[PDB]
Amino acid sequence: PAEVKLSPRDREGIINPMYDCQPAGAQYAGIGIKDCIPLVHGGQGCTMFVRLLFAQHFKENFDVASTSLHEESAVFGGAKRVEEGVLVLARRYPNLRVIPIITTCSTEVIGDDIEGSIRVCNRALEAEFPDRKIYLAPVHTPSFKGSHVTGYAECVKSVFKTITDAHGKGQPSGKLNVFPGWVNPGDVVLLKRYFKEMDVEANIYMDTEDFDSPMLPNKSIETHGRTTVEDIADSANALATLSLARYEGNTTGELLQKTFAVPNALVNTPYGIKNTDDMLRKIAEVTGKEIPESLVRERGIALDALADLAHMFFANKKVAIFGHPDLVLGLAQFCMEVELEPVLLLIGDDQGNKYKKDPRIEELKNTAHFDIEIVHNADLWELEKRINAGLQLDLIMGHSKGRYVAIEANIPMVRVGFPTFDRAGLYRKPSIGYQGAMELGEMIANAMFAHMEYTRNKEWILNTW
Amino acid sequence: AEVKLSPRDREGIINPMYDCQPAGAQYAGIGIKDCIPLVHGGQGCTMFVRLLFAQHFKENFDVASTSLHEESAVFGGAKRVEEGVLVLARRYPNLRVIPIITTCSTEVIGDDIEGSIRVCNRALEAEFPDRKIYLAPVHTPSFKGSHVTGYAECVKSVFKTITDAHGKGQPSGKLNVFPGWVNPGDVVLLKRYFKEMDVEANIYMDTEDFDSPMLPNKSIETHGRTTVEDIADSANALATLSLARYEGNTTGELLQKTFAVPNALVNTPYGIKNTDDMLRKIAEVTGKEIPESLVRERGIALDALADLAHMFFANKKVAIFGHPDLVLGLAQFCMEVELEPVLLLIGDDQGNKYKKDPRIEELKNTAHFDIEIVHNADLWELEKRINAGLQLDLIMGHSKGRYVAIEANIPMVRVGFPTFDRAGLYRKPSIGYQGAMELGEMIANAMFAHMEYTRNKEWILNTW
Amino acid sequence: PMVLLECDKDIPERQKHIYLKAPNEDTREFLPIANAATIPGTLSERGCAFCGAKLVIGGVLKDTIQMIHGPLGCAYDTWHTKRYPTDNGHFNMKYVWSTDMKESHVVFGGEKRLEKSMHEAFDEMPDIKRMIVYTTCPTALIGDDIKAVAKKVMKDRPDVDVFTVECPGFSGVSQSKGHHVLNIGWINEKVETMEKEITSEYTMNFIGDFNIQGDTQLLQTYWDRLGIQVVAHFTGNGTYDDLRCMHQAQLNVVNCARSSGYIANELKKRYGIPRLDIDSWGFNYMAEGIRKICAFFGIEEKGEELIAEEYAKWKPKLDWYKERLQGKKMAIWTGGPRLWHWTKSVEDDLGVQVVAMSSKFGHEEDFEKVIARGKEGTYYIDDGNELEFFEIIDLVKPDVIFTGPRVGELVKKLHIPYVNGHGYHNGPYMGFEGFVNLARDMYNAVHNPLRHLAAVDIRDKSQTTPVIVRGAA
Ligand code: CLF
Ligand code: CLF
Ligand SMILES: [Mg+2]
Ligand SMILES: [Mg+2]
Repeated sequence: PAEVKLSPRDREGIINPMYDCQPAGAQYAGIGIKDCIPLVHGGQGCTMFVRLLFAQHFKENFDVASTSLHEESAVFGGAKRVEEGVLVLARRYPNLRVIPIITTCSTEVIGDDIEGSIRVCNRALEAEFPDRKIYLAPVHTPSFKGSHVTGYAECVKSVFKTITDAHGKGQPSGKLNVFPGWVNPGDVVLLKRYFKEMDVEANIYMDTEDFDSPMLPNKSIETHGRTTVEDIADSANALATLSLARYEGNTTGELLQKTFAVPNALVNTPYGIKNTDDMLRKIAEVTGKEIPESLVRERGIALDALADLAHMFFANKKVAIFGHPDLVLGLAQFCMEVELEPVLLLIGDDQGNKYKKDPRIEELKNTAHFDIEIVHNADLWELEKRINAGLQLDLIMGHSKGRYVAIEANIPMVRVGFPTFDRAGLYRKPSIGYQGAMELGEMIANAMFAHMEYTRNKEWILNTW
Repeated sequence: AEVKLSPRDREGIINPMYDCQPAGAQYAGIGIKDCIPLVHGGQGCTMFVRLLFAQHFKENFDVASTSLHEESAVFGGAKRVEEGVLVLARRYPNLRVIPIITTCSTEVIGDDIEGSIRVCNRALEAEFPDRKIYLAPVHTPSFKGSHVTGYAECVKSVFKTITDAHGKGQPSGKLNVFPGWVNPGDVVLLKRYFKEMDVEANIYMDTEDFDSPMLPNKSIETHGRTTVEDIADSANALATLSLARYEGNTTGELLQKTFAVPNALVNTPYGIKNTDDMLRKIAEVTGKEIPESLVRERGIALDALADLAHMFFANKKVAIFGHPDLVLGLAQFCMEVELEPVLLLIGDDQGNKYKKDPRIEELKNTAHFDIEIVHNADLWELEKRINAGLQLDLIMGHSKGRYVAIEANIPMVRVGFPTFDRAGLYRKPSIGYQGAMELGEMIANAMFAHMEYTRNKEWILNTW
Repeated sequence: PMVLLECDKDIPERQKHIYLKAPNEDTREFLPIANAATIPGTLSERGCAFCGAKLVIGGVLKDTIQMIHGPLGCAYDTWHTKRYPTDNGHFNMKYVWSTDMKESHVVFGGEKRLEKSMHEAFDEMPDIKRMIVYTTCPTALIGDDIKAVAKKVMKDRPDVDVFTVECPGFSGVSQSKGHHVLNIGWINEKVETMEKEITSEYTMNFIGDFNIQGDTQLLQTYWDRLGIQVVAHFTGNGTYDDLRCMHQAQLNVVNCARSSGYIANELKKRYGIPRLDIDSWGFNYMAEGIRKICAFFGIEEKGEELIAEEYAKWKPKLDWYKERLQGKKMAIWTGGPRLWHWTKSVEDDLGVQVVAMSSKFGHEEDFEKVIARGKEGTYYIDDGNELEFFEIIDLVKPDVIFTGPRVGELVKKLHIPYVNGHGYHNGPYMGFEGFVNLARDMYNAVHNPLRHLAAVDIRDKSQTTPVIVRGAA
């Protein structure tokens, strides 16, 4: 019988890392907050390289500051660099409200007391700016543990703890909290539409829609996170939390349940049809609202489109998928709905104890008719080496830092997850939901079609399908 | 420095760009609710066109044949029309509209379509007293024009038929909109624009539901949404907005002559300026302001195109083929993003009209590179010019040109009709601001994949 | 005078870093402070010392494992970000290596973790025999002895050669310190450890060129035409072993005197090899450079044949661009040297006015050079930050900004176009052809319909949408 096997990378070192380090993910969490400038306590590269990474994915600038740790502070302590950095930010950015103070390998190794610096800064800020409130959140993100996925989740949780500690529980809002995880602006646009069509009030944490900002006649800069202090504080007042990503915000939903008795509902990340269906069923359950006819229609249009592709072009084609764990596991399920065979799943960090318990692994074990290898703690050399050793793949799905693997092996690749810098506009295209499943399926087919043309592999067949 | 119009220099065609008139008339008709066109001619004239629509849309559309056979070629085919109408009416109880589309055969033999319509009207009134079926005569000989002209003729004839029957009533306050031959995605964009600008409008024909769901209840919803009532109400509109000179403007003029509904023909809204000017015309005729939401969509489109234009597009040479409104509009879009459309191919015998198109002058006054516009073109014209040394970086056209691009190793973006060799393109807008953005990003993504397959500076796709 | 910008009222120390050149001043009284500590919290453009070693210099090499001893982020962050092709399939851009430091290694030491990672890298790619190992913030802090580990690996693997760099990010103040440590370690440890065959009467090293979009390969067409053997390129399209041979050259030609002046200085001191500084950007600059190289070697006529052919090929296109770019205003916000390589070359060859310049990490030497060559009324900024860029834009109103892509994407919102002053748009930009490439991208950036369209508010009844007529050389 077919076997779904979990295995670790068998090397100590990394070649071609799948993810960045924790502080990068904490920066990504923070840039989704309005009137927020994260402050990365460590050497300058820890900031500047991540600002470049976000420019690669989004083709936009995001504001993140460094504490500029130098030799003196590496030897004698960096608290004064934190403290000066906070004050320089507040003095030069009058509308600044939130500063996640993100540690790095350096400042974790030397043991700077971030909570003590925050007390110093709160004192200093209260004296200098008696009419402002600036929220300083301690974010402990040593890069020698976890990855950007864990750092994202840690920063969301710390910021929510900080803001809700200050505000507490108050008037019930009647809204859902929604933690979609690390998704694109197009994913956020699709979720907002779903809630609007279902007549469900919701805050999406973080609201990154406006990362795709206009070039306007008045030259105004609108490239900002839309989640406010007020939105975050109101999370204590929600009817329920819908957590879409076990590794990308569910721990914040759990904290709000523990602290404020907001019930948390973790569902499978909504990649593919069944996972979207079950997300909408959970929203209906928690809210008492009906699923609208408009979503039945969108679902039906997606199924119509995928039916043009599945047995003709996808059946029995083997796929490798890499990316964030919620995305890898969700896309594996989507692939099987359209008769693709996801034979190799690669997840890129040290969280294997958690992944072994993910219920979607069992869901795959109970459905797959082909062997699946799930490599955890994987790097992208694990994919390249397996292709070199003879693994036959028809498709790769992953982010752009794997591009050379696909190019050299002459395998079509669909760009998913983060970062997708080597194609245009993908941050605007949904991947989740019904429309997203349709868009993903058509991206797969179109990549295969172009490959058939370039390789002259039955290219004449693209006429009467 | 020179924009030159020239005809194809061969009498024959190799690799035709367009189908014949009746195919275009069929396309017009399938956008009407409770309509089954009846194509009066041999069986291939129907079945091949139903297949063409299945290629583009991946859907069935209902069109019937009169099944002209040998006896009718000797004695005339009127009885095949008359039978075909009754057999439709008897077997499709909800049928309301039958455009009766002629073909080369039935134009050559001179069947009297209007005489057959009088017979069928009498028969139908006697047999179905509580039913009204509108029979529209559509004269579409294939030995002139093309599916473009046939589209325009059918729209006009259906509108004449239905408005003749109902005449002028109470003012509707709505616009009439003739977008021309566009995709369901283009219709979805236009509906959003009118909704955001608080402008009531009928879009003729409304083909949104051609992209129909596969539903739990097994219902078939693959239909045109434009009704008899919607067409009849065109007489009562505030104004007509015609987006396509060759694809429905002549119906806008007919409604202006017959019912004093003022027609406004504008450049087809490919690219930013043409979209801007369309919206200004809507504002002028309705008195409604252009909403902030469209300033923002425009700005998002410009932001995206600005990531592409000087880095990847500037000085790249483009050939474009397709319907004349699409070719001329895409040439203007290309120049906005620094592409150089050096070869425009338009596929039919309407050169005496194209020579007067104001967009030619807009190109002659703008371009800094020679442009050759070949009218009465086939797709061999493109292939032969490439074989003779024309250097192109991009082709934009429909899927029947695919082998030209494949063999020449030139990236190609699929636009216009039919686009059967890629998935989902009928759902993606090409017009408007979002459409300009989507077109530009298809261009870039086609270039990017080409760079990877050909190992042409493929390392550069990192920090653009 | 020196300038206190409004956005710097609460960090008034920045006045000593910003000079506005005015008539009759003795510029010796107005030299910006440079290469001093960064102010925390400013959104300085600076990067780290590790970046200067691995990303900028060592990582250019085509045949060398780049083993980053640290947690995974420093590796991730230096991969898919540079444009330095090679003639072996771009090995340097396809791969990055990390020791994947974990907490246990912080507590108990990372030397065995490095040693294992090095053996794995050599085992996974048996045809690669050269490696540079870099420290990062935490491996520096815990005192791992990477030289000792490298020596043990070399003993156990006689096929390999390893170089080590101690370059944590907090060293120095910027990328600059990584340049220094790498240069000095390379000449102390690896120069004079190999020789190559000398195949010309005329030999040189080309020092301080990193093959951005093929710059080095373009310049090599000149050296091949002139019959000059390049012993080593430091480090564009280079090999580890070529760099071991640098002591053999007769001449060191320097372009990037900031990153690579150190090794030229030490090669002159130790081996007597003269240092010749040139500008390998700029059309008339390139000619001067070739004439100096040829005068040194006594091959003046060969140099004049090359120059005459290159002018005949490229000068008419360059002059077409000058006609359309004359009087345009440019800003240069890059590392430092391109400010002094470009301010007077774009002025001389394209008629372009550089109105504002910012250096991430330049030294006072770099400011001496740029202010010598630059214009009056121009701003000269050491260690510029984001709010300063906005205020400078208001002051000088540039038509184009040469800067990195993220800042380009920021100033786009202000309808100001950019050219990538680091990785180029459509390069190479060095040499005669390269300056035409640079001019073409500048031209297409500013003469761009999208800028004009973005300015139009379609709600304004008084406004129309314009059409802009462009050109091509
Ligand atoms: S200033 Fe430079 S890039 Fe920064 S750590 Fe230091 S050498 Fe490196 Fe590394 S793993 Fe991530 S990115 Fe940092 S927190 Fe550490
Ligand atoms: S039954 Fe067969 S396909 Fe029909 S015409 Fe006759 S041989 Fe030909 Fe031709 S041009 Fe068009 S498709 Fe017709 S109307 Fe004439
Ligand atoms: Mg369908
Ligand atoms: Mg943008």
